[PDB]
Amino acid sequence: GFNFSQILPDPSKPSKRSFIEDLLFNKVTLADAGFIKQYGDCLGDIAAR
Amino acid sequence: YQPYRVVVLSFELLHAPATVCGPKKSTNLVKNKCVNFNFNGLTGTGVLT
Ligand SMILES: *[C@@H]1O[C@H](CO)[C@@H](O[C@@H]2O[C@H](CO)[C@@H](O)[C@H](O)[C@H]2NC(C)=O)[C@H](O)[C@H]1NC(C)=O
Repeated sequence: GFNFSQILPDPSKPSKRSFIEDLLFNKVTLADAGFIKQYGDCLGDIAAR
Repeated sequence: YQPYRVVVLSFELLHAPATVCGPKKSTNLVKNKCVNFNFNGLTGTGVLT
């Protein structure tokens, strides 16, 4: 009778994240990003500020 | 006590567009490759766009 559906992963996503885990991912916003392969970027563009 | 003749020069440096310049011949304008440059005494190295 216990229902662990919201904390176990679901296969429909392309990751093994559950319903609480991607709620937790979309609340930690970043003051600066990490790596988006921004090295092709920042060269020759105008949106490099 | 013999008289001396004095000239005093005075100028700003790298503030605004310039009028008095130096005896140097220009070149063309190459883009999108790492070159040195010289814009009115301002040196540097990089890529123009
Ligand atoms: C465990 O809880 C979840 C969430 O309440 C249940 O998922 C729901 O299932 C019904 C099917 O009758 C759907 O209509 C709802 O849309 C589902 N909710 C969500 C948020 O997806 C799940 O059925 C429960 N497990 C059991 C065995 O009852």
